[PDB]
Amino acid sequence: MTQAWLWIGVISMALGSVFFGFGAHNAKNERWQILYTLNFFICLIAAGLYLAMALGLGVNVINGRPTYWVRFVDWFCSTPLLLLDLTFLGRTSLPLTGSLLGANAYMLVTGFVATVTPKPMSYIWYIVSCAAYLAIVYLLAQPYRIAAERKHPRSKQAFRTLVTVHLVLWTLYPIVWILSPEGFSTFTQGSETMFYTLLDIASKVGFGFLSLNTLHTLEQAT
Amino acid sequence: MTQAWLWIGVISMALGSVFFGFGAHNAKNERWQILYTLNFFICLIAAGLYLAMALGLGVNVINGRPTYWVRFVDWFCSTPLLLLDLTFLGRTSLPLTGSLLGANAYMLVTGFVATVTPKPMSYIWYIVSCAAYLAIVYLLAQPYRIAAERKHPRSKQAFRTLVTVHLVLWTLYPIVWILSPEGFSTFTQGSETMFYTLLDIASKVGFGFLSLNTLHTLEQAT
Amino acid sequence: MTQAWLWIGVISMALGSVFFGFGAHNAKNERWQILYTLNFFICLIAAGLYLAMALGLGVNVINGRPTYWVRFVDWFCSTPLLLLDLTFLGRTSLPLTGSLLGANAYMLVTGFVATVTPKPMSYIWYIVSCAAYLAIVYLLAQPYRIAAERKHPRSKQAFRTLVTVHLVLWTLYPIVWILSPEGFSTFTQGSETMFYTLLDIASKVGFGFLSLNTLHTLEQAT
Ligand SMILES: *C/C=C(C)/C=C/C=C(C)/C=C/C1=C(C)CCCC1(C)C
Ligand SMILES: *C/C=C(C)/C=C/C=C(C)/C=C/C1=C(C)CCCC1(C)C
Ligand SMILES: *C/C=C(C)/C=C/C=C(C)/C=C/C1=C(C)CCCC1(C)C
Ligand SMILES: CCCCCCCCO[C@@H]1O[C@H](CO)[C@@H](O)[C@H](O)[C@H]1O
Ligand SMILES: CCCCCCCCO[C@@H]1O[C@H](CO)[C@@H](O)[C@H](O)[C@H]1O
Ligand SMILES: CCCCCCCCO[C@@H]1O[C@H](CO)[C@@H](O)[C@H](O)[C@H]1O
Repeated sequence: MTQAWLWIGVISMALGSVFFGFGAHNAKNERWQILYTLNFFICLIAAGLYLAMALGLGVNVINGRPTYWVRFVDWFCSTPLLLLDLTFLGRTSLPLTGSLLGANAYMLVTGFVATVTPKPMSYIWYIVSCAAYLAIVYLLAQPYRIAAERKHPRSKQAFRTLVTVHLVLWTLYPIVWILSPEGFSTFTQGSETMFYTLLDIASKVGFGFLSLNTLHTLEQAT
Repeated sequence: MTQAWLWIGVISMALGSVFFGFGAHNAKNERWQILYTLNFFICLIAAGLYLAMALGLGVNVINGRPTYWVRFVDWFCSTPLLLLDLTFLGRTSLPLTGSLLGANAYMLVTGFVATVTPKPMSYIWYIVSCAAYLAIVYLLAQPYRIAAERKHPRSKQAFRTLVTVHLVLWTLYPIVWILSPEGFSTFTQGSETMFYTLLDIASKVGFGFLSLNTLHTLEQAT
Repeated sequence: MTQAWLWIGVISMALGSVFFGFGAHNAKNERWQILYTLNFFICLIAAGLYLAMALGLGVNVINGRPTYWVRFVDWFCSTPLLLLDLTFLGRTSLPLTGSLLGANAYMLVTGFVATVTPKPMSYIWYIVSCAAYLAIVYLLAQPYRIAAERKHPRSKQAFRTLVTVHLVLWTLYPIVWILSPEGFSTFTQGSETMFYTLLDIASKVGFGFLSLNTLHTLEQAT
């Protein structure tokens, strides 16, 4: 169960890395090159991480439960790249882009603290990390989306789709966590491993696909 | 004593974060947005750090003394943001800005090594970190200030005030350290906790105030 | 043996830091300032690292062998600066520069995992890190060199020399590793310490010299 989905994550993220790799090598202009290059490293960072977890690295029993703490070094490096996708397609302001990366790092560090601390101390840091996530939710739903649509007037549904898909996918991460043994213990590690694996595929490979087709939409409108 | 000042640091840095938060949301132009956004994350990074120390996280007895090593992850992330304040208002050269951030990181890493090593080994790394600090002192007192005044001819006292306040506040940090149990043991942890707390408020909330009024001075001169 | 070469590395990297330090202070224009500043921090990062290893810090027996794991925090911070040298002289595209730094960090993290893991698990992460290095080899031998020569038409041998010297020097690092106790145990720690020390001098002090004379060549061609 756990080992199966770890290897599935390796192969899918590897397969993803090859796809974005060749797109970067055969890139149209520089904007396509940047977009293929970002998504490539998002998947390669994920592919090596799942390689480490599949080989039993980065997992240690904490509070009496096998915990893959190394997932947080994946996300700390890959999730800012995923947000750069949004700000790159959107041509976002420097202070608003910095706020998204800063808020993301805050959410992940405090999430790590919640992950490695026992109950009920972890519940405090869970609320701190969710509050940081709800801040990103506002930043993407209001100032980021509004600024991006004004800069891309005849392609507004694209940025509405971008924000929504990112929001619905990322919202499941704190739901899996609080339902995992980290919270109410509704399911065990095997189900937790499959959830994160398929989420990661959706939010990296899947969202990588959505960003490429978004650049196409913004460019076919010119 | 120690717990009181830890919570005071939480509340003040939280109160600071709200102030810079609303200024960023209601920002004048982009330069005010960047300045409010920087100082917001400086305080939010500090607010979560004091939240962790107040909850007993990030403190471990080393060399026979309770040591808040996690203070160094605060400073490593927040102090470069404080220096960006100076370089942003100053419109500093890229190589001089990089030198300030590079020298700052050097000072903090070697300071961490001095913090977590026993005497007299720590004294070596203290001298290494102070030497890096004296390098920043030169960079801010001579090339940074000179370049900034030339770019802002009718607002030279502002940059003189900026450099001086930053220098006098940051100079107290190595003084508290060497007087703390890390050095001559002139005072205990409770006094050490109050010093760093009020220093952090001065150098983050206080210096955040000074940077906003500096941008106002530079802009009212146009 | 080990202690002698550690102190030699301290003094040489210190002597290097002074040379690039004064060149930065007396810099011609900003491009010379950036180049002197980069190489200065490359050597200063190396000088403090060798200071820590010479003082016995950052070395711990793993898998039954004294391992200087702290070498990897040197390289993780200094090697991207060395690659910036190449991209700065070359005026490289943003996506190609990001790919070089991303691939470099990948190689070093997975190399660290190979360093701190036992055999034969380490052999997997060695192959993963070498594959990342061979990717950088392609990036520097084909797209980086081609793009740089087009931007500098009458100075093509300079970029051929830059890429070659970087490639031949960096290729020896995985050779020393696999021949060290980390691999076939062909030599002991003393010889391993001398190799890395003289490699670091070549790839930081030596390559710093080559980059300055390269900027001179590119500029005397104008
Ligand atoms: C590719 C990996 C991705 C997109 C990871 C995203 C992770 C999150 C959105 C984390 C969410 C969490 C919270 C907001 C609550 C605390 C627990 C976390 C860290 C799972
Ligand atoms: C908001 C936090 C700030 C502004 C922290 C500043 C910290 C320093 C200036 C550190 C100074 C130190 C030395 C220069 C000597 C070694 C001990 C240190 C790290 C306290
Ligand atoms: C100044 C330090 C430098 C230039 C270090 C360079 C290090 C490498 C090129 C590392 C190479 C390695 C491999 C590619 C295989 C795995 C073992 C390593 C990390 C030594
Ligand atoms: C993860 C390491 C990078 C952190 C700093 C990112 C700086 C981003 O900078 C911003 O990027 C946007 C597109 O990404 C552009 O639209 C903005 O003009 C630019 O200012
Ligand atoms: C902490 C992560 C950021 C590190 C890299 C900072 C790069 C700064 O870059 C510099 O910024 C200055 C203002 O800040 C500008 O005046 C300069 O033109 C710009 O080159
Ligand atoms: C190690 C911290 C910095 C990582 C981000 C580096 C961003 C580099 O950015 C690139 O730099 C090149 C020269 O270096 C320039 O030729 C490119 O125009 C520029 O886009």
